[PDB]
Amino acid sequence: MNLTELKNTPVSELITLGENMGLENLARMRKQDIIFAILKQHAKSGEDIFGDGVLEILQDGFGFLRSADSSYLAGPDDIYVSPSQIRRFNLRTGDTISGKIRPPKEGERYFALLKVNEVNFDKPENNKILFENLTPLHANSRLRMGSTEDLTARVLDLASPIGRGQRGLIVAPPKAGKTMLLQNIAQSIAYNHPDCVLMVLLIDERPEEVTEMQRLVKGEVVASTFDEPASRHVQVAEMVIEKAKRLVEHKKDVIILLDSITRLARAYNTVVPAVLTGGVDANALHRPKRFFGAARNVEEGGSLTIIATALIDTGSKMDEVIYEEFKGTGNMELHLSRKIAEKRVFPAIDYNRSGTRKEELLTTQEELQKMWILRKIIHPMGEIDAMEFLINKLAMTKTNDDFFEMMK
Amino acid sequence: MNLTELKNTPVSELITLGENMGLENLARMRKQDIIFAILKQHAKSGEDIFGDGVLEILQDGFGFLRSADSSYLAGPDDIYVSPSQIRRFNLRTGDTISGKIRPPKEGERYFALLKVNEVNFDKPENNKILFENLTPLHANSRLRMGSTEDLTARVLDLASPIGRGQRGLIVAPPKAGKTMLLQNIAQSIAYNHPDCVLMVLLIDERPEEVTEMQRLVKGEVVASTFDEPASRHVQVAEMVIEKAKRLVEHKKDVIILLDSITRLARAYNTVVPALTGGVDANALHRPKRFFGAARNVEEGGSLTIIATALIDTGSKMDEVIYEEFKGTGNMELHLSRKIAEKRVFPAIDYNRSGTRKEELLTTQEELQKMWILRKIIHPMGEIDAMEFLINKLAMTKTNDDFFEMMK
Repeated sequence: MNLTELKNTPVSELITLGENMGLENLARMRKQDIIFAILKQHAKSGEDIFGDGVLEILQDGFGFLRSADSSYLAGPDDIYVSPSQIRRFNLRTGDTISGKIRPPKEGERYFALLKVNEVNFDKPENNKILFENLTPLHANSRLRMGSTEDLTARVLDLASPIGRGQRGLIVAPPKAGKTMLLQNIAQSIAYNHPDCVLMVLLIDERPEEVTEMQRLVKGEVVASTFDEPASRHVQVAEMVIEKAKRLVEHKKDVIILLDSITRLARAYNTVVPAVLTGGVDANALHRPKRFFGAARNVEEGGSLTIIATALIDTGSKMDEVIYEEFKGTGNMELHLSRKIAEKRVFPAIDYNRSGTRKEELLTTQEELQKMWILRKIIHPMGEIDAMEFLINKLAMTKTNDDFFEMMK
Repeated sequence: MNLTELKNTPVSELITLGENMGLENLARMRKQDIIFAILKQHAKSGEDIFGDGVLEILQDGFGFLRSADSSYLAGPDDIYVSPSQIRRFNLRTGDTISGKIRPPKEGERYFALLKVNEVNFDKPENNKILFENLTPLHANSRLRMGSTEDLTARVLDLASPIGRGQRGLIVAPPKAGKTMLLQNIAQSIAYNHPDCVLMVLLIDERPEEVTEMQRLVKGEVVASTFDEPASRHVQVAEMVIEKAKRLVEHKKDVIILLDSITRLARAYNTVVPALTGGVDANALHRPKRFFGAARNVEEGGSLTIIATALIDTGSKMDEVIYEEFKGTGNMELHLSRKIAEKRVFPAIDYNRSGTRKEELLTTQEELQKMWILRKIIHPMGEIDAMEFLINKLAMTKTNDDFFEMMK
């Protein structure tokens, strides 16, 4: 029928749909093979089968539209794209392609891209590269964040203002509420900034954790699991980052929530051809540094913002090295405290250690001053005292109300 | 059309430019690829293709004139330079070369240097190497630094004078406005010292930070970013210093502002054939070489370098690196997080800054005047001392302060 919509339907529903086309039980096949079976069998109707996907040009010259719902895991129901088709449109990997598709003829292995309708959500023949846009100081247009969840959005909004195009780093030790923190931001963004394109990208995740994130986030959730090869971790991050740059080349504001730059860097360490610094090849740290390095606010419009957690206190040398190597790359950083989290104060933020560069570019003169006053007062305070002090006081109400009335 | 004018034009403009020449749309290719296309299609006529670049001579004997607007990153529209050209003119890497360029003959990859017009800004057949020029202190001939921004420059000017030839170290903890300082310093060099060649070298930087600087400096701003490799950090750096020597080699005053000598040092540490805290003794050699180059050249010209040394990064190596540079310098500016945390902006902790042979950079009148100031702040603590200096400077400018304030 319509490719994307099929892959978005529960397996069971697909099997019944499959049986009901006289296709003998294939309940024991992978969702994907089923989808393929259902396409090939529903090739009694020219002009119907639509297809969409993100393009990965393989070096032979041809590519594949791959789908975001399998976290771009190459599969039988990917859609071949011809080298000519790539040259006629100036296609480039990362490109989001829609159109019509056609069953393989005698001798092929894949449905093929028959007609290009949309490229990047724009006219297939209508755009200059990420690599050449002037990178202003990620900070003109803020992204602000009566419940308790809002407590995080709110503590966060005082410690570490994020702006369209920030390169943020959440430094988190284990069991320090980093996921909730991430989800809180994903929620904050969906609800406050629908205009921004949201992608959450999960690197070496526990499978169940994926389905959870997958269910809360309004936006693209691509993940790979500790199940899968480093290659596969690398595949996922590469495809995402590229789609990302295409969207930006169109003046869109994309946002990537990267869970675990550090795990990504672990991947590149084992996929990159072998100078050691504590386990990690220096040469490896390149591609990651690239990935984060892309975050930027574009002068001609659009924004690529990236927030990535960096794991710490895991008692692994390499995790520690990777952190040190990113120290300074970012322009917003938010520290989580094991201490605060051992004690159960939840937004677990180290206000004294977090903050962003060029805040003045992301706040009003009124806001900063107010922030600066709050800061004067939290400096001497201890990690834990500092969070509690800020919550009990935020507990009064909202954010402006907080201060305006606190001044008595 | 004109290579370098071609390099200094905005992509969109180059796009509309190439499209006119009936070039089928290129927006999707790299600034340098677009430039090459535009150059290729401009294959007719023949005497209207001029090139310039800094020369990099690879060991195989040949070289490329590489472009400063790319921070000398090997790319397509690099110009090929032949051994025979290298040898007929006794060219050396660093050498800034101008002339006509010809497209690639079929089988070739690059436009080629057709005719050498100018070398290092001089007649191609017109200099003793930097490495054998007498190296005075440079205490001689000073580089001095109405509105509130001069407060920085004027504090700098009393705390730690800089001379044509200084080998200054700026010691900077994080968030102590070490960048503003640099930008201040550069602005002060452009307005006051237009005659001196200004080179701003950014080592391991954030892209956005690069484009800021590139937009304030009046001079050459060469930068590698953190997405590039150690090799590239090293490259940019080594290409910069050489271009500086060849220019001192012609009696010019050159000032390099080096943001993080310490990053440069990280670069060398990974790139160098393989410890004291993660850092191999052997690596620092070149960094020191680079820093070591600063000098007032007796036979004319001078190479001055001011570099930041990052500190309090909680990184062992950053720490050992600063260690290894102590005493290599002849001016230092210390920045203090304290003064910073309290929103004072100059940062400089007076009592720990200073330059050597001040007497050579300062008339006897002024020297004494500074000694008194010094006697007075000495007991004061950091914060105090800056705040004291900023109120008392805020009343006026340079000389016109001391006079009256004394009675």
